Amino acid sequence: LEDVVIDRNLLILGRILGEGEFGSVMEGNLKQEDGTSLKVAVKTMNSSQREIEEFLSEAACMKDFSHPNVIRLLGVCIEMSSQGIPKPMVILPFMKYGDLHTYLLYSRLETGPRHIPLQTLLRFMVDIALGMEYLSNRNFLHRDLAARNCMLRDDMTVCVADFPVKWIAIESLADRVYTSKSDVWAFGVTMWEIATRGMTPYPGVQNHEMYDYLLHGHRLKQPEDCLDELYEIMYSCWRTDPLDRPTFSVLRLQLERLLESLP
Ligand SMILES: CCCCNc1ncc(C(=O)NC2CCN(CCCF)CC2)c(N[C@H]2CC[C@H](O)CC2)n1
Repeated sequence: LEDVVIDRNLLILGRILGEGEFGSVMEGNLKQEDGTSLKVAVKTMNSSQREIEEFLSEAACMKDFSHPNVIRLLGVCIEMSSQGIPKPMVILPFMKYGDLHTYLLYSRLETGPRHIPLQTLLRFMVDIALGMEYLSNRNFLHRDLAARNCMLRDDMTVCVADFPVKWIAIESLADRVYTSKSDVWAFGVTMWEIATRGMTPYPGVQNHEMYDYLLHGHRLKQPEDCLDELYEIMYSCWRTDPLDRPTFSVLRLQLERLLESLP
């Protein structure tokens, strides 16, 4: 696990981009092998070796993945400054359009991007499935899929990243069992988020009420002018039993099929 480490001296920090988990997300430049520097994103933190490990364990696993619709890892870095304290860093690639959730809301404004049509909205769904199909076929659970954690690439392509009660599958709220079908649930609500153009899920119902809300058979409503075929797709990701839920490998094609049927 030494191919992924990059010397700190090859990196400079910039402005704070957002606030992520137990750390800060800032901008910076990374000197590459070929001279050129690159705009990147860095996740900075300590709780003994218990927050260091859980932070550098996503990195050690996420690292050797390859997919266009899954965010890639450019390197991890270790600061060790001032008081005799090591602090770690995760070089992530820069996205000049932020995450999909925020970009969805901006579309609603004049200064924001244009009214996003269905094909573009449906396209984003195809991208997330592709990446979620990838991590599925190689036995990785995301455990936190949401348009908040789906950045937008400059080619208007979506990628999955940042490895929330309204997004937990019903069985995972109880049996503490997160599986690849618990992801299928989350991808269904993320499909709702996108169709609404940024609405907080389950309006009216509150976070604690959610378990009883699901155990009685209440799922998300069909949004305004969301197609029938599209809602029955995201509804199918929600069936009470995990094994009756379709998979990422099937969701993608039905989505890819639906997009073609439009002008
Ligand atoms: C954390 C996993 C991905 C990290 N890569 C990454 N790249 C880019 C950004 C980013 O903010 N780009 C902004 C700057 C460009 N836009 C302004 C245009 C006009 F100036 C707005 C968005 C980013 N912000 C994270 C920060 C943590 C948050 O929780 C998710 C998003 N993160």
